[PDB]
Amino acid sequence: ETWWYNPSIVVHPHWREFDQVPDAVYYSLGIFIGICGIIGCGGNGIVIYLFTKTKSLQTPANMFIINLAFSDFTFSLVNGFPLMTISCFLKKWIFGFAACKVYGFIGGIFGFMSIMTMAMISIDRYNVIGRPMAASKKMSHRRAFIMIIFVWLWSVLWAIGPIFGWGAYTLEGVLCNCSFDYISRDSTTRSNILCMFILGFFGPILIIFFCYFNIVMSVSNHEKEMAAMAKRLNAKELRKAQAGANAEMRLAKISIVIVSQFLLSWSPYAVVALLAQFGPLEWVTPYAAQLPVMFAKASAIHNPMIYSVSHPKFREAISQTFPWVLTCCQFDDKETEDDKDAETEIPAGE
Ligand SMILES: *C/C=C(C)/C=C/C=C(C)/C=C/C1=C(C)CCCC1(C)C
Ligand SMILES: CCCCCCCCO[C@@H]1O[C@H](CO)[C@@H](O)[C@H](O)[C@H]1O
Repeated sequence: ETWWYNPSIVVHPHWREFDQVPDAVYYSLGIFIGICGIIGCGGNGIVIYLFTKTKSLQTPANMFIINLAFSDFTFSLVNGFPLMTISCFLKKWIFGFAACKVYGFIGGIFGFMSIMTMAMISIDRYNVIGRPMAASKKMSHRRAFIMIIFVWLWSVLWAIGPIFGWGAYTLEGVLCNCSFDYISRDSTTRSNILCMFILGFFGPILIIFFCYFNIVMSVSNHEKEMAAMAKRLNAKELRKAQAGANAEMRLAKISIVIVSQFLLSWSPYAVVALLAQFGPLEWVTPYAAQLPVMFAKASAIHNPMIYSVSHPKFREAISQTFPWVLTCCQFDDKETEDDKDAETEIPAGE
């Protein structure tokens, strides 16, 4: 009678008026997300393993990185295999409503968690690079720990709504994965959506911009400052300080790329969702929603690869532990030089 009926979840009428996408599409979708499961869990596992165990990567701020990897690891695990991948190969989410809720809720909770964690990372960047060298402040375990606690509370807060009726996680697109209902336009649903977008998304974004734009509108504040202290009878020991700023700067740059990655990955889907809740629902087709959600889902598998091609200490560790990964990205000692000088302290003028 129908090719979309789910005896465990009521499919919104909107996704029911369409025809059922070809088998090949379901199979590809399954294989696709499954491979995000592998790369995602694999790569984030590696960052969690190496960062918690390498001596070099032992500073408080790195906790954010670990927190981000835990976030992306779980996203990739829960959102790929087996909940979605298996659903695809059968062309039906066979894991019932509760699974669906857990799935959608986990997806939202860690998507909110990866940007907010990046926000905390953008803050650390601002304290070490965004403020004047004289006031430069490094991350402390105390601060860091409190910050991630905020991250977790925050993330759960803006994602748990649909768990209590203030919105809802249900099926979308080809009905083989779960998400938050962006179709239904009632007061309740719409407020939760507005909350998700503004508190969950725009929020950490402001923190990010305010921190990076603050690091940019300080490159010169630092440019001058570097000189004033430079000619300040500061011996060749000035090089040390310089290397440190380079080293930190590089990390700050990294931060921005992963943030860019996040935004480029989610914004599309975000947009398609808003059209469905505020614009021509007739646009949000099976593929209009599906394809942009896959692009979003894979977001949680990028940071680890970004780190492996631009994070020196991390790249060092990999060469020393799972060095096979660094094949096409060969390691070398020169990549760690700026970190060497930045810490090779000088004994009383030396
Ligand atoms: C298949 C994965 C799903 C359905 C993910 C659910 C994710 C959320 C509810 C994410 C919320 C958002 C962000 C983390 C940033 C971009 C904009 C939002 C509000 C859609
Ligand atoms: C890419 C995400 C950026 C996270 C920034 C990681 C912050 C680590 O920055 C680290 O600070 C240490 C000071 O205790 C320095 O010794 C390290 O060289 C520097 O890489």
